[PDB]
Amino acid sequence: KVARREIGILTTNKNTSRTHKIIAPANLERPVRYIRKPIDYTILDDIGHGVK
Amino acid sequence: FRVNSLQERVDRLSVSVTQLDPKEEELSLQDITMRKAFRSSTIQDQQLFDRKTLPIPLQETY
Repeated sequence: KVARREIGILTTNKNTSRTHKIIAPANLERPVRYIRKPIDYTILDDIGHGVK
Repeated sequence: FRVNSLQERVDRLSVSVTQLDPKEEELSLQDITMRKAFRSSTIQDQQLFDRKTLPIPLQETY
């Protein structure tokens, strides 16, 4: 115990951890279906000083 | 005799060791500089046949 106390002074925690190579997200991205919708020139009207 | 002398010597050493504290025990280099190294007994028996070792019975026959 005396010997270990003497060398303990010269030590500090070696912050090492262990994880997985790949960690998937909790919720995988949902496949969004394609739906055709016409060009709309009003979608920016509420951004900044818009003009209706 | 020796047994009793040793037993009491063992008993109080068993107590001294209890009081040992690693947290406070400090080491000094004066043991290596100012204090002799431990030496175990080096007694060797010799001249086993001096007249003084002659058993009484044989002494009387002598």
